[PDB]
Amino acid sequence: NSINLSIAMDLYSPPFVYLSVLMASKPKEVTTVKVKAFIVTLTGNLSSSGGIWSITAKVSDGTAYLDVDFVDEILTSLIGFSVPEMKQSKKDPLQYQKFLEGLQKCQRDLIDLCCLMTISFNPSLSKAMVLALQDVNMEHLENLKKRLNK
Amino acid sequence: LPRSPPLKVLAEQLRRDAEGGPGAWRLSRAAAGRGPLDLAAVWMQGRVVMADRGEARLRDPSGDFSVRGLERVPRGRPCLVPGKYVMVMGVVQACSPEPCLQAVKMTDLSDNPIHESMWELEVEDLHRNIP
Repeated sequence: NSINLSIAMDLYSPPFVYLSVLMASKPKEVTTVKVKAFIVTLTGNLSSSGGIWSITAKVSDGTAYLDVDFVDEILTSLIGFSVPEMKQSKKDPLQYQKFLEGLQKCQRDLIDLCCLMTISFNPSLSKAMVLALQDVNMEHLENLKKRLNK
Repeated sequence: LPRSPPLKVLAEQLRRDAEGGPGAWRLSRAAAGRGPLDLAAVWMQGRVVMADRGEARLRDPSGDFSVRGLERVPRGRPCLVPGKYVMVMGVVQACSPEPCLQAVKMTDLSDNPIHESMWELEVEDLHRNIP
């Protein structure tokens, strides 16, 4: 029932904030912020357990490193196949070929990822889950100039 | 693997304000009125000026810098081509007279012109928020 008002801009200021600042604020509960980051490296295999895609990676926004979990939807979008669709793709060489092409595309997309990501950080567990990805746009450029030019 | 996160920096910062050496670089920040900023790895961006296998010379608005070890980085959209605007995560090997990086990663950012239009502001914004 309390919000440290003195860090509101530190955590929410448009277009993105910094991981180091978030950590320095010592969050006591799940906190959602937007950062501009890229993937330093994948930290585990792409899993299909539970009938959904999931993988862990280490990202950075230039101020710190953070382990994050990509779960379900974002991965289905990058790959182009859901888990059950992949399982069905198996009985046909050509459909399976498309899946393998989608797997590699997903691999390259994560290698080339450099955008704004909305992350749900759980301080009590020490990592986050990526909620969304967004390409930087003019709106972000204007917000950055605004908090820095006048 | 850097023990320092990949700090966003412009070529001029390493060229002009970096101190120390090999295993220990520090960015002087006297003007800001802050102490030295330790760095080992950096996030840098720029236009590819020239590329010769494993090596390249990039240029940001404040100067040039070279990158080596590119044969070892993750193979994403290929961008080791003159004219491409890219980002590089690398370990600092030298700062003056010309910054040199051992590449950890190089990503193509040519598709979206916003990246290049935002880089200098990003560097300024990040440094303004570091104690």
